[PDB]
Amino acid sequence: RQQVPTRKDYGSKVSLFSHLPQYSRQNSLTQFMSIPSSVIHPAMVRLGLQYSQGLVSGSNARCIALLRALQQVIQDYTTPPNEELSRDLVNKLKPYMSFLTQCRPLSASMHNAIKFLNKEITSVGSSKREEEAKSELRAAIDRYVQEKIVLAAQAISRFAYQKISNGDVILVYGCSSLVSRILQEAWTEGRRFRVVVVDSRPWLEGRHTLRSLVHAGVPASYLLIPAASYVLPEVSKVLLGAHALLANGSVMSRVGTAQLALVARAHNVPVLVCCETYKFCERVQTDAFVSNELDDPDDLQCKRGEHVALANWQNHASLRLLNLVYDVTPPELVDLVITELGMIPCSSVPVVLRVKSSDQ
Amino acid sequence: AKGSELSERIESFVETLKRGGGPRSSEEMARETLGLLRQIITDHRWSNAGELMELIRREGRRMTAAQPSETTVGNMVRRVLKIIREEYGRLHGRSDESDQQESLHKLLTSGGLNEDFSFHYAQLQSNIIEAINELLVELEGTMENIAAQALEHIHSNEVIMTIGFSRTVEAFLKEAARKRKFHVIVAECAPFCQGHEMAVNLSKAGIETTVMTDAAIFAVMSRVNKVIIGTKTILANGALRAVTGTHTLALAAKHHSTPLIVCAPMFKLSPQFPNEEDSFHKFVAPEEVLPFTEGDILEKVSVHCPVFDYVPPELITLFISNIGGNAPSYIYRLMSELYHPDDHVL
Amino acid sequence: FLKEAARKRKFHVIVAECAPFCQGHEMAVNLSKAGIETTVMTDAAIFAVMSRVNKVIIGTKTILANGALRAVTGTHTLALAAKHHSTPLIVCAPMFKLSPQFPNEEDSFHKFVAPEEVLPFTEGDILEKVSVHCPVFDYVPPELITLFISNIGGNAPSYIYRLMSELYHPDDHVL
Amino acid sequence: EPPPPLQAVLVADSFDRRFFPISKDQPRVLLPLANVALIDYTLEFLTATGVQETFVFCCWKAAQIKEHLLKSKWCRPTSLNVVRIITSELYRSLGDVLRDVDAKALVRSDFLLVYGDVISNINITRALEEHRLRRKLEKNVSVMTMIFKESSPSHPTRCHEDNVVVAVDSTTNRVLHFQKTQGLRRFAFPLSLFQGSSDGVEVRYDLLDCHISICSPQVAQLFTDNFDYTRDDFVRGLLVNEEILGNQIHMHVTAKEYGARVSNLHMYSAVCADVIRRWVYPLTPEANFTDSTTQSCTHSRHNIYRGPEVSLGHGSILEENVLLGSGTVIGSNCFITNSVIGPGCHIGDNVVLDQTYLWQGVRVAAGAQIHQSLLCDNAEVKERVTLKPRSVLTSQVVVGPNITLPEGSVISLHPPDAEEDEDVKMKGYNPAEVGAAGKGYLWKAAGMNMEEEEE
Amino acid sequence: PGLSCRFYQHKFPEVEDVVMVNVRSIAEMGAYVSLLEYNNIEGMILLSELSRRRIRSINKLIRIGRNECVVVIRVDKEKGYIDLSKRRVSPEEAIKCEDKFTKSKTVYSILRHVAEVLEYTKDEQLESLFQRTAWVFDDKYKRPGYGAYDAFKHAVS
Amino acid sequence: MEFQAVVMAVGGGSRMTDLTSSIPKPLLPVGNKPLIWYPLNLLERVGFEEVIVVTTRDVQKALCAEFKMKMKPDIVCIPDDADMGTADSLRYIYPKLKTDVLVLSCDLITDVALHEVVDLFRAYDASLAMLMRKGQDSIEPVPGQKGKKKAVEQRDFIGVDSTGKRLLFMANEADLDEELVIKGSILQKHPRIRFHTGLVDAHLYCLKKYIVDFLMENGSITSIRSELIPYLVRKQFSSASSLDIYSFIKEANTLNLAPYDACWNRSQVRCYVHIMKEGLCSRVSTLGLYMEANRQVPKLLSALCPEEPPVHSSAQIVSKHLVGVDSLIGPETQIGEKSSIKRSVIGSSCLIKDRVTITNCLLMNSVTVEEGSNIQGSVICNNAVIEKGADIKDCLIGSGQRIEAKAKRVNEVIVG
Ligand SMILES: Nc1nc2c(ncn2[C@@H]2O[C@H](COP(=O)(O)OP(=O)(O)OP(=O)(O)O)[C@@H](O)[C@H]2O)c(=O)[nH]1
Repeated sequence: RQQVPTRKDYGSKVSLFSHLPQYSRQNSLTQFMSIPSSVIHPAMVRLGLQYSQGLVSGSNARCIALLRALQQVIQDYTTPPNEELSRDLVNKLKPYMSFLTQCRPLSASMHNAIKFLNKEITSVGSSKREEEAKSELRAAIDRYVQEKIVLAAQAISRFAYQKISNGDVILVYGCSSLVSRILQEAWTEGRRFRVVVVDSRPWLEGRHTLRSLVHAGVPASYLLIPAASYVLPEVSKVLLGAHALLANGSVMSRVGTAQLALVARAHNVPVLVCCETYKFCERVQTDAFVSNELDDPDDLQCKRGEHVALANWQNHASLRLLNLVYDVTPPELVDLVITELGMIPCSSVPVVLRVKSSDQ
Repeated sequence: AKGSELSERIESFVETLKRGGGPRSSEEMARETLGLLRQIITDHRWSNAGELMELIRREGRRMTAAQPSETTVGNMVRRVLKIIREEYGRLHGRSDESDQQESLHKLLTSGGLNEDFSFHYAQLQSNIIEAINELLVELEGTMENIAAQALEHIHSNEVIMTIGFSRTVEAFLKEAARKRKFHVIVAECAPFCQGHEMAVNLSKAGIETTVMTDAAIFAVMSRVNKVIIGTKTILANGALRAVTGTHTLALAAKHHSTPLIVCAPMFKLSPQFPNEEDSFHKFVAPEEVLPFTEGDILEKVSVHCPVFDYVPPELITLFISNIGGNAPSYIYRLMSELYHPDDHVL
Repeated sequence: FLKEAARKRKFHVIVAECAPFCQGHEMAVNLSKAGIETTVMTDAAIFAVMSRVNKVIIGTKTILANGALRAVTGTHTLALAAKHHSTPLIVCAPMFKLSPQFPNEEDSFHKFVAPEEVLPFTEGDILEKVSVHCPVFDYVPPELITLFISNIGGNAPSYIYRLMSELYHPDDHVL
Repeated sequence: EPPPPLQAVLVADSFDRRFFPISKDQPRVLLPLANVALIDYTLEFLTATGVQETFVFCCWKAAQIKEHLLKSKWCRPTSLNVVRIITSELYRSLGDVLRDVDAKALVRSDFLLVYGDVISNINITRALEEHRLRRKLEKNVSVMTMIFKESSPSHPTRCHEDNVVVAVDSTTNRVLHFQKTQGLRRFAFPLSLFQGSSDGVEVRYDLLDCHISICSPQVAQLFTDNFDYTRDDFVRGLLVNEEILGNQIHMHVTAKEYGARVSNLHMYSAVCADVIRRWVYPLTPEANFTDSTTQSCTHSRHNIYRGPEVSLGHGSILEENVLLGSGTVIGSNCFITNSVIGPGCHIGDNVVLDQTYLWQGVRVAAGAQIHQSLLCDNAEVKERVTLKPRSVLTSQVVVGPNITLPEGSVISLHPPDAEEDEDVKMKGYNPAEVGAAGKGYLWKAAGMNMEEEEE
Repeated sequence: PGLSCRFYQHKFPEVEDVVMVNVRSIAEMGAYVSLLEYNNIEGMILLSELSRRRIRSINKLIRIGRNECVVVIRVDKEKGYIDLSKRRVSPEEAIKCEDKFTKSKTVYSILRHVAEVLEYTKDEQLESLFQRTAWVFDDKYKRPGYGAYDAFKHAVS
Repeated sequence: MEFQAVVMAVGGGSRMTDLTSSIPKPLLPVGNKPLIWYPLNLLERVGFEEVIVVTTRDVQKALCAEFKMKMKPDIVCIPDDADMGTADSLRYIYPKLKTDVLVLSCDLITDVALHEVVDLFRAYDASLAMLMRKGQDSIEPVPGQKGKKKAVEQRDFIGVDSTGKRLLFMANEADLDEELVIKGSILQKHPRIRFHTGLVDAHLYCLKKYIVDFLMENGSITSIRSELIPYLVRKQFSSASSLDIYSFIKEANTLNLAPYDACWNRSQVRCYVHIMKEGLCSRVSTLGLYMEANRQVPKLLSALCPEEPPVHSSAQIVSKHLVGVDSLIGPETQIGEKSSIKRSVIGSSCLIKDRVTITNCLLMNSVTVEEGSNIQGSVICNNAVIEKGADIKDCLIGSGQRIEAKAKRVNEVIVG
């Protein structure tokens, strides 16, 4: 009741990933909660419902949605008479983040936004009036969105405009708002090039990118990830988006990004990664097994012909479906990172963090 | 009778090759090609071995041009041509064979060859038919011979990665699983997700199996001990024409120095080098990759769906065939004792 | 590190004995007392078994200014074997083991203990014409190291220089 | 009681003037799509689907159709599809053809009804089995099964002329209402559809009409009974008169297989683009399904099919989706993209071809710029000539130097409306529209009302 | 039960006599098989007498559990050694052997069913039954195998 | 607060005028409990703690008359003489509304998980969320309607998307001249439209606040079910951007917070529906529906309130072995020996003599039945009395009516 019930695991997991949760999109957490939202703020409940159903996906979109929900929560916050805002607000936000984690494991951008907001709340003077503190917090969140995402995207697009050349064939993977914006603004500014969109099952997010590239008039080829080795002889540049950059330089991205980096290295093709500095993390990962997300295994079912293989796959005791979400590209497979600070080597992630931490 | 049925069967085979092929496996393709060539030898009228070889080559050219990606037909045609050459040389008084047929430094230094197939021998046809029957008998047991080597390449609690659906690899793994316990990870090999079926059958045998998309090959390769794959064709330099996504799997295995084992029978060996010919990949309709229901987006988007991938020999560790295990560096020898260099181009 | 991990996780540890001082044996006994499935082997089987090893976790005696290691002997071989299979190599070393001395030379890197550990004195006259050497430490170049885990978190070997500059002054490098 | 071998009725006449004036000198079924006649595509589809007997009904230019068919792969003794050609000058509609089919009693069991301009790789075995099962369970109730293809309404292969909306009982795939949405902005469905089925009355606008039907002989019987009946008239009459006669029409929808009808120039362009880009695999230009020596080619990267004896000038660039016929000679510094060029063509230097279809024998002089234009057999284009999108030059048509033909321009050797009104005073070729040494007449909206000019 | 009897009268075959065998095991000198027409007595298909061309492995042409038509090339009734060759068997001889084996197996099945109906329990009873019925026709027609089947076919009508 | 539950309970019963004369429609005793108890109890199990029940004087008096709930209702009364609609009642109670509204009706008996609808309101940021049940057929005889007299029953045509959630088309047969017309662009956006005709509207709309804000400035709309919902469904595809509904939407969609700088996989008004094909979902507005609800209530009452026994504690039954499991006995309700009650709901303060067989009947309060009388499939109103040996089958006897002794009236509406 007062604590949100834990989400149930869907099915059997791979033994190497048995430490990670595995949830079913159909089994939502709101089945055992009061419709007039108590315990959890209604904005947070709606956000978690959108997360668990995949309605909101992508690092930037998830971070922006979380920040808007947090603004709504702050706006409707009343300080208890025997409590201070700087502590009570931080204590109150924690169950909301736990519920959001239950709905879907938080992305790196969401974690960094949460840390920034907690730091901002803690640094509120006890003498400030409640409404002044709330207005300052909302203004801080607005500034965070404006500077860490929008202006950062514009600066990254301006920087990446230099790398794109006339006659280039740029290979992009999946859906990334930053990559799409970079390509659209490069096409608008007068550069002429082709884009090859590599997509993979089961999300097929690359189609999104494809649609955008046709609305902007950019010529675009489309193919699946296993055929990448066939198309890379034509490709002159690989441009990838990153969900996170780890402190050791590793690129945590959608599964298959490291695969594309490896095949591109085998084909002697430069690999560039576009990421905003607000998504840099102090964690380190050496593989995709230690920390990852296991999506719904049922998404791996496919409609081939009249029959459906893997239907009722849970009836086979030895059968496991592994719907990995993320993967880690080692820094040796990445040639360049484009951030709002400019073009940096993949090993400059720890210093940039430091530069962004001495201020705070 | 003879011609009216033989020509009809040839037409049916060519038309089946052109459009579809059905659920026919590589072994079935080879058996049907061998039966076709045996009936051509028996029914058609040929005086000497030269006329028979010319007729066989003429039929094989059409059979190969029907579907270039189906290399088993050409392999069987060239095998029959080599059999005819061997029988004729045996009846022509040349003592030992299969060594002077191939160009060799020792043969070049100590003489040479002056081929002539004009002579007629009445016992040539029976010898050729007997050799073809031996070839068919070997075909009937090549799969069992390959599967019998399972326990020599799998240890306890090993993680084996495979891609696509290969019946040879399935039999190999099922034979190994009788006495050993191991975990198999199957890549689905999109868009034709045959790997799913490969995972179901391996699950029915009690093997702990895991399915994953082709995007997770590199991520999971770090915890994979061995890679066992099938192939469609083995080229003259040891390279592979495998299902799509196999080159990526081979690169991922090479990154972690994971051994890559190819379980392929003898009839999949083709003497064609991967020089060019623009006939390597087989591009199926792009409906599998991008659905037709996408809409206007399809009028400006170039969708390509290659079926096969070229795997260079550097990424292959071992070839397991009905004759045992070989390195990719020895494949050339298996060329020379199976096909004649003059029969490389039909 | 391993005992803390083993409280919530199940994993299999393979310990090389690190001859001649077979301290690894003790390392295997303690890990066995914690319920961790552990296996002992000689240093000759490092490359043979590396093919089935997912991760490498080692300690060190010193971390040099360029991220290199002065570890126990046989660690360079282990690092090479891990690099062959692209197995990650993690060094769990605290902050005070960082030394601002570069591995230029100085002929004071290895520590040569008595050759009694390698070849026993009871060998006899064979010892009067045989040169026995028993180095204790091995130099591991930074290219074979994946991650440094210290009390301040995880770092790449390429960031070690920064940890130098905020810990030691360049004028104090040579005492 | 095994059913007899599957038979097909192929209608080689469109019975309309949707390809005027190109059809004045060439039947529609003989128009080359990717250098292969449309009737060859239809016959290949019929043979692949398992049709053993084919009745080809030709009315307009039946002599040319017979001459082409006799040399085809399907008129050989080795063919498993026996082609029988029936010709008559008294054919004015598909109703006449089906009435003659009934009069001759050609078909004893379910057969295939297709036109001679249908490009498809659909395997009809599943739909045929469903049709036979339906007719077995309910005797003589379901009389026809139409084949549809899932598609988005915005696909280029869906012209407004042939767009249809179908109200369907999804439980049994039974067609309850069939309508054509040409020129409409609000589709009306009678309430009588919602009488028996209270759950599934799916209104579908995502169905592309493949113009393939599985018809029982009752279809021919009803065409004989209702002598005023095209297929759409039959469908509408059957759906309206379900009370008097308990006949039904069902449908089968395919998602993984391609099927379309070349009924106008826009559909021709869309289907040719789909064929070049392997959407109708295995009916690809290199497959040589016609088994002709002059229609073989090699398929390189970017869907570029090159025939034998093709000479490419230095600096020429073939971007993508380009098919080159055998014997084509292309000059230097050319740019050809998304174009189909027939055998024997001659292209000058610095020529730009974009989404254009040149048939056999077309000669293009240096410096031309052609976009989305069709150049029929032996057409010629002089220097400094620009063809704006949707420009058609029919057979033996020459366009003089230094012209820019506007969009929608059609030039034919036939007078524009002289014989059209006459259905004698030789009118000179106006150089103001066809240029010096230009042979042809500008064909205005008199025949452009159903030409390559639409959304 | 496990009642069995030789298809013919003589207990052992003769040289140059095509027989049906079932491959049972693989050895060094050759393949150990059982003679189906002679109450499953052991024989050896020699590795040398396996193919006219050079052969590297016996498993190339021999599969355990597959019937074969082989010509006897050496019989030693004392030691019990029967040597069989697959190279010397012509396709026509193989067809004749297959037909003869089919007829003999039909006759054997008929006699075994008769014995089972009569509740025979020992192989001696089956041997006596074969002596009375089948081998009498066999040595009356002077054609082993063929004679018994032809005489049985002459019955019914 | 996420929601403010509102129960629309002025009182209808246009098809139940026979019963809506002794007591108001919300107070009809469904399963020995007032009808309006069933919606409110739902809001109790969901987690609500405040309702705005728009009723009349009598219903407000009944609500304060030891009604059983834990939440605090806010009963609002309206001028009974004044003619108004549900939209008019929302217009009236607008000052009390501050958050999104959850409009119910005092006739909905259901066991549906409310979240099934509310999630459609949450995840999709829907302007409107609806609840419907699959069409069902009544095979049991209505007690009073026997000579056919079946009305035309103008059906509602509901066209939903392929997913079965989005609402694309909503029309009434009365407004259609034998022709269902679709706008065309609707089919361009949604090529496949599933059409249903028998769907039952449960009146469980979840409306956003700007809908009420737009209702403020527009007085033409008077009913929610018949005018507001179809208007919203039509305006869903009526392009975009008196003042129109689109002007009142001043909040950015949660699914399109940042149109640029982010990817989310014009359409501001979005109506969604939840069609529940299984389980109980009934709207008591006809005699047949009322009787069926009374029949099927006992399982729902056992599930929802296991503490309350099917037979009241203060019930005097001489023959405590002739009452069925589904039969319900209210307080008092003296039942004599050799009297058998089978699948019948018995009210309160009822006088039952010996040798009485009550089969599939509904007995209200103050119902008296004498010796030898048999009732089968009949409804008895309040204060009605039955004489000696009267046989009643499929009859509706009104409030206080007297039936003659041994008068076998069958399928006759005995209303005074
Ligand atoms: N608050 C309020 N409730 C009403 C009003 N009129 C009817 N109701 C009740 O609210 C419910 C919903 O309204 P409708 O479904 O449109 O009822 P109706 O239009 O009167 O038609 P019927 O249900 O057949 O009486 C009805 O079942 C009535 O019981 C009203 O004017 N104000």
